[PDB]
Amino acid sequence: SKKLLFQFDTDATPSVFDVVVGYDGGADHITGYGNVTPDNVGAYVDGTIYTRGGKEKQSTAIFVGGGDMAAGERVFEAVKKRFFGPFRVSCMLDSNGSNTTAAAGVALVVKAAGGSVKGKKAVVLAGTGPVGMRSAALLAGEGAEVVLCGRKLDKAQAAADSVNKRFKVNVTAAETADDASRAEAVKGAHFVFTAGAIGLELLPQAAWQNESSIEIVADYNAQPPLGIGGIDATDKGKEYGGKRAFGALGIGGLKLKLHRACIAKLFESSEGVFDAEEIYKLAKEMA
Amino acid sequence: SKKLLFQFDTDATPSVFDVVVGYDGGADHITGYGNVTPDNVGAYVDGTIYTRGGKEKQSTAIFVGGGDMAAGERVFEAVKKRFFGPFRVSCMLDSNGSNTTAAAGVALVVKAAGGSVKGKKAVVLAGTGPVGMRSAALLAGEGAEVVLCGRKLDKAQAAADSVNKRFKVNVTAAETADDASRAEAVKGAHFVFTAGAIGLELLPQAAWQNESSIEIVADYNAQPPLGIGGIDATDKGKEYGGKRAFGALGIGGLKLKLHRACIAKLFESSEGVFDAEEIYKLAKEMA
Amino acid sequence: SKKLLFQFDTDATPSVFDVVVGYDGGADHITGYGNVTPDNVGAYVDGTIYTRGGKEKQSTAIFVGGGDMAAGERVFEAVKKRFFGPFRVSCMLDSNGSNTTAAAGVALVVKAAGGSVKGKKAVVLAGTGPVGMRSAALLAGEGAEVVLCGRKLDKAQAAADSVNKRFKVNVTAAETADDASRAEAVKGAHFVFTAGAIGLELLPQAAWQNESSIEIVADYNAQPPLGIGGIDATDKGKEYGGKRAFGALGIGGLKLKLHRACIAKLFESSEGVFDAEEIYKLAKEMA
Ligand SMILES: NC(=O)c1ccc[n+]([C@@H]2O[C@H](COP(=O)([O-])OP(=O)(O)OC[C@H]3O[C@@H](n4cnc5c(N)ncnc54)[C@H](OP(=O)(O)O)[C@@H]3O)[C@@H](O)[C@H]2O)c1
Ligand SMILES: NC(=O)c1ccc[n+]([C@@H]2O[C@H](COP(=O)([O-])OP(=O)(O)OC[C@H]3O[C@@H](n4cnc5c(N)ncnc54)[C@H](OP(=O)(O)O)[C@@H]3O)[C@@H](O)[C@H]2O)c1
Ligand SMILES: NC(=O)c1ccc[n+]([C@@H]2O[C@H](COP(=O)([O-])OP(=O)(O)OC[C@H]3O[C@@H](n4cnc5c(N)ncnc54)[C@H](OP(=O)(O)O)[C@@H]3O)[C@@H](O)[C@H]2O)c1
Repeated sequence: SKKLLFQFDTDATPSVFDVVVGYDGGADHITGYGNVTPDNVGAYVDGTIYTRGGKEKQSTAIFVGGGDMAAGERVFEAVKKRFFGPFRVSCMLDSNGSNTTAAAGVALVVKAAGGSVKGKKAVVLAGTGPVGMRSAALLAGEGAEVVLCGRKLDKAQAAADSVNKRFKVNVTAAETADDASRAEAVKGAHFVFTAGAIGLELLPQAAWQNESSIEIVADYNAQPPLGIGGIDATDKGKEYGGKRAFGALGIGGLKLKLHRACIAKLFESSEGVFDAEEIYKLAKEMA
Repeated sequence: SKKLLFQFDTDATPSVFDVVVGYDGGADHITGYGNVTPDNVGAYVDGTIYTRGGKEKQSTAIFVGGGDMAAGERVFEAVKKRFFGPFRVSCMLDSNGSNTTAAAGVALVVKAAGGSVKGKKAVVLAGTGPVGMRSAALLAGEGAEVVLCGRKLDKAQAAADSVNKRFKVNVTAAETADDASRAEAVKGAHFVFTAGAIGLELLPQAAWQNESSIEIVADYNAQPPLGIGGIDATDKGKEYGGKRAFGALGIGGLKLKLHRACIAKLFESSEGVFDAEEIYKLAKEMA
Repeated sequence: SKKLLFQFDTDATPSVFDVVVGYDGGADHITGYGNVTPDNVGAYVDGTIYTRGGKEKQSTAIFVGGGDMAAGERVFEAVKKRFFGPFRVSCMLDSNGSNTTAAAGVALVVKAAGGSVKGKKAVVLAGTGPVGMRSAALLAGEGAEVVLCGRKLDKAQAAADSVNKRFKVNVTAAETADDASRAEAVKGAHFVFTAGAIGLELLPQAAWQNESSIEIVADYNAQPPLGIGGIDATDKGKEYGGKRAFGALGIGGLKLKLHRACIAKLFESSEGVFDAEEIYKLAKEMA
C-alpha cells in the first residue's frame, strides 16, 4: 500500500515547510487540511481508521501542525480520543517545528555534557515560547534544575505551571526584564539556552564567558543579532575557552534529520504517538 | 501518463475516506476540491477534458462525493452536461457512500437468494433515504416486487416516484408509522432490508424469525441498536433457522472492495459513467 | 529527491488545467494553494527555500497562476523578492495561460516568416489585454515595428507604456474605435494578430485577404465568431492565396506542449525564472 500522510493544520492553509519535510521523510502522498479544530477532526480520523486493515493500517498516518501550539495540542488530543480498540494509526504533533527543534537542541547539549545533566542548574532565557517551554520540559525530565525566565514574572510563571502540569516536573520561573537581570540569572548555571524570538540578542559574550560554572551554551535564534553573542549559527560543539557552543543552524541540521526520521517511523507501526517525549527519545539516538 | 483523479466534494473540505480508497483503487494522484456546486464545477471539468488527448485521456478521471446525495446528484449532472463530443473522461458518483453501499447490499442478497429474485417480494423499511432508495431501484431492476416504507405515506410515495422516474421501474409505497405496522408490512415478503437512520431498531427478532416466507434479511445500520434485532453487524450470510442475515459491517466489507475496484475501472477508458446501475453490475461480479 | 511543485493560484481554488499539465511536465507531486496574495506568499516561499540543500534544492519549484494577470504579477514579484543569495528555487508565471499562449503564437508566426521579422510591421488588434500585450512585447523583441490597437487611445497607450517599461522596447499605440479604423490600421502591415475578448470578430475576411502586404495572420479567439474571418480555428499555417493563417486551436496545440516542457525545466536548476522572455525562448526551440 502507498504511504499516505494526512496533514491537519490549525491555520487557514497547511504549512509548506511541513509538506516538503514530510515527503523527504518517506510519505508517498500527503493530503493536507487547514482550519482543523477539535470539533471537525473526528470525521477526518474516521477516514483513516476504517479504510485499511491489519498491516495495511500502518501505511496511513496523521501529522498535526500549525503556528499555535496550544491549538495543535487540542486537535492532537481530539485525534487520540477518536481512536478506539484496534482502530488507530500512528500520529505526530510538531506545530511550527517546536517539538523537533527543542528535542534536537536538548539532545545535543545533553550529549556534549557527557550524557547526564542531573542535579545541574539550567537556565532558559526567554523561555516562555513553545521552544523554550518544550526545552525546559525535556531538561527537567533529565533531572536538571530549570529556571524559566522572561521579562515579566506572571507570564514566566504561567509557562512553568503549564510545563509542570503537562510533563509532571518542577520548573521554577524568574523575571528578567533587562540584559543585566539576564546576566545575573545565568550565574551559577551549568547550561544556558536562549529561546528568544527571531532576530534578538539575549546574552552577550561577557555575560557567559566569565561565569566559571557555564559548561555549554545553546541558541535557537538563527537570525542576527543572534541570541548568544560571540558564536556563529553553524557552531556545533565549538570550543570557546572552557564553554562549548551550539548555534541555531548546528541545531537545525539535526532537527531536519529528526523530523524526517519521525515521519518514516509513523509508517512502521499503526500505534506510534509522537509528541515531545517520544521525539526526544529518537533525538538522543540520532544526536 | 500518471492516473490523475479529481475529487469534487459538496462539503466544505474533501472526504478523507474517499481519498484513501481512491489511492488503494490505483490512482497515482488525487486532487480534491470542497464547496463544489453545479455552477463552479464546469470550469474544473474543462481542465480535465482539454489537457490530454487520444489514449492519454483515459488516465484522467472524476469522482463526485460529499454528505448530501441530492447535492451530489446535481453536481454529477453538471459534470456530464459539460462533456462535448470526444471531450470527456470517466466519472463516478458516491456521495456518503450511498451507491457503493446499496450496490453491495443488494448484490449480496441476490447472490445468496440463488442469483434471481424475479417476481419475489422485497420490503425496504425506512427506505426513504439515499440508501433505501437506491436499494429499491436495484431490486426493482432485478425484477423483484418492491414496497418502500416510511412513517408517512406522503414522503414514501415521493421517494418511490423519484426512484421510478430515474430508474424506469415500478416501486410501490406504504406507510408504517409504528412497530406494529412495520411487523405487519413484512408478512409474505421473501427479502427484507432495513435502511433506517443510524442508531435505530426497525425490525425486532420477533418480527422476522417467525415469518416463513422470509428467506434473507439485510441491515445497513451499524450502530447499536441495529436495524434488525437478533444479528451481529458482522453477519454476512449467517444462518438463523432457515434464514440468512447480512449485517451492516458484513455488507461494508464488500462495499470497500467494490469502491476500490470502481476507481480502477475509471482509468480503463475515458467514457465510463459509474452511478448506481454500473456500480451494481460490478458488485455482482465481485460478491 | 522527489520533484515537488508548489502551485500558488490567486483565485479561490487552484486551476485544474495547471495541475494536469504540471504532472505531464514531470512533477512528482503538486501542492496547490488558492487565495494567494503578495502578503501571504512569503511564508509559503520560506517553506521551499529552507527545507532542502545542495543538489536537492532544484527538486522544488514554484508556479504562479490564476485568472487575473495583474494579481499574478504581484504575487510573482513578491516571490522573487523573498529569495536572497543561494536561497531560491526556479519559478514560473502563467496566469490564465497568458504567457504560454502569446509565446506559442509569436513563435509560430516568426518561424513561418522564415525565422526573422526584423524591420517589418506587425499590428496587434485589441492588444490591450494580457495576451495582446505579451504578444506585442515578444514581437518588438524580435525587432518588428509594433502597433498596439484598442477602442480608446488612453487605454491603448497605457498598455504600450506598460510593455515598453517592462521589456524595454518601443511599441506604439493607436486608437481603432470601429470596423473602419481597424481595417485602415492593417493596411501596409506584414503581420496581423487579433487578441480580442472571447467570441468577437475583429478582422473581417475582406479586411485582410485583399491587402498584398500581409503575409501571415494569427488569432487567439477560439469561440465563433472568430477574431479573424475566413479562417478555421484549427488552421496552423494553412494557405489562403498568397497568405498563411494560424487559428486559436492551432496555436493552442503548441501552447500545451510548451507549458509541459517549461515545468520540466524548473527542476533542472534552482535559478530559473520563467516569465514571457524565457518561455518564448523555449517556444522557438519547439515550434
Ligand atoms: N528553523 C526552525 O525549524 C525553527 C522552528 C521553531 C523555532 N525556531 C526558532 O527558535 C526560537 C524560538 O521560537 P519560539 O517560537 O519559541 O519563540 P517566540 O514565541 O517567538 O518568542 C520567545 C520569547 O521571546 C521573548 N521576547 C520576544 N521579544 C522580546 C524582546 N524584544 N526582548 C526580550 N524577550 C523578547 C518572549 O518572552 P517574554 O515575553 O516572556 O519575555 C517570547 O515568549 C526562534 O528564534 C525561532 O526562530 C526555529
Ligand atoms: N458505512 C457506510 O459506508 C454507509 C454509507 C451510507 C449509509 N450508511 C448507513 O446506512 C443507513 C442508511 O443511510 P441513509 O443516509 O439512507 O439514511 P437516512 O436518510 O439518515 O435515514 C433513512 C430514513 O430513516 C427514517 N427514520 C428517521 N428517524 C426515524 C425514526 N425515529 N423512526 C423510524 N424511521 C426513522 C426516515 O424515513 P421516514 O421519515 O420516511 O420514516 C429516513 O428517510 C444509515 O444507518 C447509515 O448510517 C452507511
Ligand atoms: N486557450 C488558452 O489557453 C487561452 C488563454 C488565454 C487567453 N485566450 C484567448 O485569447 C484571447 C485574448 O485573451 P485576453 O485575456 O488578453 O483578452 P481580454 O483581456 O478578455 O480582452 C482583450 C481586449 O479585447 C477588447 N475588447 C473587449 N470587448 C470588445 C468589444 N466588444 N469590441 C471590441 N474589442 C473588445 C479590449 O480592448 P479595448 O478595450 O482596448 O478595446 C480588451 O482589452 C481571448 O479570446 C481568450 O479567450 C486563450
